[PDB]
Amino acid sequence: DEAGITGTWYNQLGSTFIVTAGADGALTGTYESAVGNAESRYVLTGRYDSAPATDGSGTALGWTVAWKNNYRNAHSATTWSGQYVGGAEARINTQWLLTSGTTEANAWHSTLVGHDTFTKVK
Amino acid sequence: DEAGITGTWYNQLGSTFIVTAGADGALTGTYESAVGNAESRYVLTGRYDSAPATDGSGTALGWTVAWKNNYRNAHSATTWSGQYVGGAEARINTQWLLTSGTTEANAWHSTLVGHDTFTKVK
Amino acid sequence: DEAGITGTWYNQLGSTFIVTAGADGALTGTYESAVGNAESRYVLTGRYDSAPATDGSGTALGWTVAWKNNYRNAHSATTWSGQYVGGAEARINTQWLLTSGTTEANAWHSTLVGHDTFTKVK
Amino acid sequence: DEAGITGTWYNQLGSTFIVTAGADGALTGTYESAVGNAESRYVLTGRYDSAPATDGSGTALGWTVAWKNNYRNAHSATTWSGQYVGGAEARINTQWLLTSGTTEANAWHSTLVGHDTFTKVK
Ligand SMILES: [Rh+]
Ligand SMILES: [Rh+]
Ligand SMILES: [Rh+]
Ligand SMILES: [Rh+]
Repeated sequence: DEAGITGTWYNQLGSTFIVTAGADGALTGTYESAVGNAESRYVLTGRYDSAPATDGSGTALGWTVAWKNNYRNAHSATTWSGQYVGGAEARINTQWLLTSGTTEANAWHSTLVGHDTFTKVK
Repeated sequence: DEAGITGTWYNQLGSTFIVTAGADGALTGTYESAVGNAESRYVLTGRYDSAPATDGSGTALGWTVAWKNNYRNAHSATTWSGQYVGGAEARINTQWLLTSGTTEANAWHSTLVGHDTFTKVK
Repeated sequence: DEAGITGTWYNQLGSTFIVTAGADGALTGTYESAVGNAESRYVLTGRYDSAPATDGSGTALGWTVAWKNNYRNAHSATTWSGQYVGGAEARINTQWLLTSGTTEANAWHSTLVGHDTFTKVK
Repeated sequence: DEAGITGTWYNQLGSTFIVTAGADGALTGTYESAVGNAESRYVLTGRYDSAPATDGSGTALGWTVAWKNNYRNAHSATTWSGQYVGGAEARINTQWLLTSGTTEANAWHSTLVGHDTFTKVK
């Protein structure tokens, strides 16, 4: 699914996910969030299953963004975990965990969870 | 926290997380799971905040493993999202999302969630 | 939002959520899942904020179903946590955690996570 | 596990979970959080598997607290999903989702996730 995954994706928030899928299972690229303490692109890296089943199942993958770049630092990191579904209207359906650096006393409050769906159009 | 993070970590399941933290915010290394459809090491990649706050807060980070290697393929990927806490007994406290590739009809059933704590000893 | 919440809702899977919102903040009713090890209705109980903000924010709520009834027992329980959004096309947007009873050795594998959106029509 | 579950539990934060397990699978009681926008007891309700497997597996359960009482309203609700494990040192191991009522524009930011372990002593 190297061809399928590689390219520019957009989620329901208007965020922009630009990713290259390597033959070796690597995901590399940049993320631009439309919301939160973020601006411009952030480096991302991740992994996908480069030899998925051939039974109609999606392709498992994930990636991470640490929310620091040359412009801003939000002292947090999000990971997206999901699968790529090919075909007519390709999608990457994910759930994500956003952890902010906290003191021990506030750690119970450290992690947001949500879900993003990415498509090739937006 | 480049020095702090880099090295060998172990979680409560006996899994082994071997990671190098780069000056540029990169996480690279290998993961060996003690449970599940897995054996030997898998490539991981991720990101950490390379300029965290100086107020006692932890350092945000995350990484991804796609569960394919030269031995096995589980058609799944886990992402860990959490923070590194330095000091006397350093810890990386995470929550994780494990997504398996599924058909659309089974997608509701695609994602496990849990939490792992990593320490420098085990 | 007692009036708004009370009634029959349906999610994207075709499941049926029948709920009564009490003046005291109680949620009571029945759930019928369209997927998984389930058939017919299961008792649910839960809670909602009976005095929400008046600033356009949604109404926080949650409920639990244990997957045992007179027909089947799946030895599991799901909790939905989310908010009710009123207006033209009312919605209850949730994320859920489905925990299966496991042995200690399999506990890492005990919990599924996902998201369901409920509307008054389907 | 009616006998096992019923009683007073405490988590790692010092919160107090007081619960009665009914023969019909009901959970009823009160929760007192040691952290966050909360004070004194809040009503809880939930469900547990009243006929669990007899193979060493834990007992699935869940409950909800809406964070409104006679003293405070935080416009939020937490659901705990997990399992009760009996024996020498009984535990209820959970993961939780805390949803705050938000505007649509802030909904991506609505839900915290974490994990609490409850024991009979603290
Ligand atoms: Rh969705
Ligand atoms: Rh923990
Ligand atoms: Rh959605
Ligand atoms: Rh734990």
